Amino acid sequence: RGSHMTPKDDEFYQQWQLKYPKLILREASSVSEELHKEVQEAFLTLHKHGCLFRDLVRIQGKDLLTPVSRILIGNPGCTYKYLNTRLFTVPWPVKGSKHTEAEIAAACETFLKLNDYLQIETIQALEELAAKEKADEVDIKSRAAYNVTLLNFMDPQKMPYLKEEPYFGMGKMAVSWHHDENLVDRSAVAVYSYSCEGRDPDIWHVGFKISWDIETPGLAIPLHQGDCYFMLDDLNATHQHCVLAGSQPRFSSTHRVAECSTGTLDYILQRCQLALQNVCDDVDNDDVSLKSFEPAVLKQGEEIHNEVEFEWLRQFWFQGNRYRKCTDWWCQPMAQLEALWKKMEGVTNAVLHEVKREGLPVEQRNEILTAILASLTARQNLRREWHARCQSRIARTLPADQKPECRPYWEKDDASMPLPFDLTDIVSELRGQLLEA
Ligand SMILES: O=C(O)CNC(=O)C(=O)O
Ligand code: NI
Repeated sequence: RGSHMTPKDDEFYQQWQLKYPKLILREASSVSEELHKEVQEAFLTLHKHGCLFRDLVRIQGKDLLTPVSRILIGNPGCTYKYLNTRLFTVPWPVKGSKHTEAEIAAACETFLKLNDYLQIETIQALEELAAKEKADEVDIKSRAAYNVTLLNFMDPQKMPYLKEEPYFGMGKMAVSWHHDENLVDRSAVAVYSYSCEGRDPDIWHVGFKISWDIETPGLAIPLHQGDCYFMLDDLNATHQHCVLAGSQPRFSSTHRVAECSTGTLDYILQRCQLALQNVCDDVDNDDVSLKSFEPAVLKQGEEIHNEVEFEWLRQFWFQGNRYRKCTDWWCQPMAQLEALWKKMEGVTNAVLHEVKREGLPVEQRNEILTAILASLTARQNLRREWHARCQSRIARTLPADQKPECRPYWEKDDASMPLPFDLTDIVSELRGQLLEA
């Protein structure tokens, strides 16, 4: 009989200490009045401005719209990827940084100082966690250094299509069992929970279970207005969590140390520069000339081409143009990444021209093909996929406000583009060439 425990159970606290000690609870009374007020107003102000969107994610080969509406706020340039969906931050006024609106801007600043507070609290609890055990400081710091927060909202009246928690009888899930993805290893998660206005169905909870385990009773922690909780250290790997919906509207701010080593603007721009190092860059025009046809440089060039195409452009435009409502931060850089990408289409075309010329001895030609074939095939496949993902029956359900675009995309007739969008014919011919005997 799979069951769960709440504070009403005799064994709840002992079971908390024994099998969920890296979960920590900070009651609303630990956070100042003024911060509570400011943070709640910020939630209401972002909601009023319609800044929260259910995400069209992908899970086990299926297109699925998250019951919760969400918004990512964090360090300018930074991204958070989950369920094959890359969220772009609406930026908060971090040091040394004209893109958002008055009220919206104010709300970001507010979640910034909320971030400062939780980070200090996270550091305290981690120091205490280390002090308990055995009965570096830089590790701690880095594992409390929240660079983003994913805000969640749900009005169970307006979103009643909630699944039943299937293992412990926790009732309705606002967010189903999961691990938070794309997180720096052993990094903490801090959560401020704002409700309006077995377990009490009417009240929001966060649920926890041990991974692989539905025999250990799950824990259901009641959240009220301003209660925060923290997942410390490896809790997020060793356990799964969910959100059990109550009956009133509720928000949360989930601060994370996103693992953005390949997930920031500066990083992708640097990779684009790396790739274009192989092109004569005296002038910006269509006659792309390449400096080298060394297998490794061409492989890299085509790989980066794929990276900016599908991890940045197609992602951004698939959700888009939707965070344009809250900010114009990404307009210019996404245009730039597209200009850099269009050049890479020029580069690919120049590689194809080089393989397709008379003088090239068969041996070097085959070198080139082998270096670029994996990338071009991944290009065709990821293009089919994204194009389908933009045209699914549920993408088309979304308002024009959030209509997914399949950009960049062009027809055959389009003279402005050197290569067709569909590479089936090209990839087929390269395969045949490599098979030539
Ligand atoms: O909203 C909460 O309390 C918990 N949030 C999540 O688990 C999440 O969005 O990943
Ligand atoms: Ni989560």
